Amino acid sequence: MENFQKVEKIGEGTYGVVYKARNKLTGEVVALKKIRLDTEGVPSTAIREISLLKELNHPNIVKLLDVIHTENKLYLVFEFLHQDLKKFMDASALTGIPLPLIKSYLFQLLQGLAFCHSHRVLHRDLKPQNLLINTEGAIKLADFGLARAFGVPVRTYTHEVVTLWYRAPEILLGCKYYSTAVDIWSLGCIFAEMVTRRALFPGDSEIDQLFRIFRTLGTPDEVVWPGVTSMPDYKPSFPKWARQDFSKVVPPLDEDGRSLLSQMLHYDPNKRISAKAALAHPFFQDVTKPVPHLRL
Ligand SMILES: Cc1c(-c2ccnc(/N=C3\C=CC(N4CCNCC4)=CC3)n2)sc(=O)n1C
Repeated sequence: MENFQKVEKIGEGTYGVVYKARNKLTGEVVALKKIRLDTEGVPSTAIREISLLKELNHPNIVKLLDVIHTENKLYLVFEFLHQDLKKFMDASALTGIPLPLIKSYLFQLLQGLAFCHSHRVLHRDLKPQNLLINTEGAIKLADFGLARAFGVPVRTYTHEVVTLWYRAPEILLGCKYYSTAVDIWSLGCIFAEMVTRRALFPGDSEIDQLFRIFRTLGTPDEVVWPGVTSMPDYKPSFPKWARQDFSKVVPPLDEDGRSLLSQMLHYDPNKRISAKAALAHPFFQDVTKPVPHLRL
């Protein structure tokens, strides 16, 4: 809109392009998301779906400040946070993020997710790029509720590929009515990634993604994942790999963290820990809120 001066492109929200922008009236600087319209103006369904998001406010959810549906168009105006977790991970790769700060971030996000999930909202696409951090030690969920309202192309507008690395295996095997558990999976993968400084399952197509998972956790079967063999894209011809021990997967994480993670990465989404229950895990008995060394 004319109310906003674009200061810089900071991202893509797979549907939309996101800009740092300055409110010409209120001086506030904001993240401005302009949603790519199916051109099929804006489905009215989608509008009332985004409306609900304006009320889903939490210290660990990036605050949706306004939705602007005017003339053709749909813009989302969020509070601006000064970087994503991906850049901090990148910046931290040589020394590794301190464990107490890993823990604070995991904790905080579990609080975000516990809140969302308690309102039957799923993120569905958690990744380091959709997690935003500030200088005070907050970490916040972003870029969600978008994906319910419209369906997103994989090549998107910007021609960059969609990241699969954080996809739960039920989604990959073709389930439609998957659950809050998908986000716990994605968060486990990020958790591992913060701890190791390497992505856990950096697949580059759906089957590579799924076989990377199989390789580390074992090919799923009916013993560990009752029902798995009736899922839409499950093939009896999947290679049958044996499970790694987690001690190989995320050294040198301590037994509590490792145990937490293995429950976040349970194949069966029903045996996968919830966000609420994860908060009560012994790993957070010594949880603190440290200050990050940022590079703004
Ligand atoms: C980036 C973003 C949103 C957003 C919301 C609030 N703050 C921010 N802040 C930044 C997000 C990204 C960013 N980058 C800095 C350099 N390139 C990597 C990403 C700098 C700032 N983004 S909302 C959404 O859908 N997306 C994709």
